[PDB]
Amino acid sequence: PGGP
Amino acid sequence: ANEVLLVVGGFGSQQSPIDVVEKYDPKTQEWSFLPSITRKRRYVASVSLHDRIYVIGGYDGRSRLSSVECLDYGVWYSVAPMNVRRGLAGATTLGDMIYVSGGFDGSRRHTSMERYDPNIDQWSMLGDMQTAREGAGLVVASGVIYCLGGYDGLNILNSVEKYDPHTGHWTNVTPMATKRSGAGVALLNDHIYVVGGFDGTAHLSSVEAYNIRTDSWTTVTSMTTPRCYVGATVLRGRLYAIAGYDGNSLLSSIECYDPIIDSWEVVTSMGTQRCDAGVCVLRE
Repeated sequence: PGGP
Repeated sequence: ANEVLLVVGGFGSQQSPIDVVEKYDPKTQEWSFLPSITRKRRYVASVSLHDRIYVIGGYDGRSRLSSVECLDYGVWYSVAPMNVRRGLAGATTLGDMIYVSGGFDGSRRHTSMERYDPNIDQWSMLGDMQTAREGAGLVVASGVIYCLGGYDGLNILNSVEKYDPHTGHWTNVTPMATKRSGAGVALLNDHIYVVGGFDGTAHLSSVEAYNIRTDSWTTVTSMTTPRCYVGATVLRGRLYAIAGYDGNSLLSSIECYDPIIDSWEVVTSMGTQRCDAGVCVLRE
């Protein structure tokens, strides 16, 4: 999570 | 002395895993390409061991990988695969062996850790952690392995586990102040630095450091920019934060934390833009  | 930074794979600006291998020289501030890996791999980990680069698992855009390939520091070649497909696993070296824990196989996040012996080209399963973790790095200090934060499939984690090779067991130590997944981790002057990551809501520029003697965390000066799925390594007594994702775009820069000035400086902005690449140090 929090990725591109 | 004349060590350099190596950065392999990750997620590129074409929105897919890449095979690019680069080295950065902090002294000359020059970058250079090395031979590309064979399979494009994001969510990948790298370690260096006895002038050998290892690229471990990751994800090719189709499946999570247990395969591992090696380069003598050059031509890339395949060695024995891990027992578990692992993307976003932690990886480190200890006593001529590679340890790899956690990760994500496309269905489950792992508690498991396994160990690679180059002398016999085999991976052996070891004791499971207490919490399953993707996005948690591994760091060795004084013969012991630490696994920090990550994501268990439901929550970002601030817990930290410690593996004692003499007991073969995991125990807990004082947790980080911030829940972090995708943070970079490295040991600098007997402190474990955790840089950036993702806390569930925000991409972080914050930094914490763990004093092992006192079992305590303290806040460190924040980086110049948020960085998630960022690598961290120490060279010549300085901490480097490499590439990553600032929540908006992929980054091409490396910044360097110097304890003498207690601040972060950008030392280059000219790498390939990428995140969740693998990083390690080469002794030339």
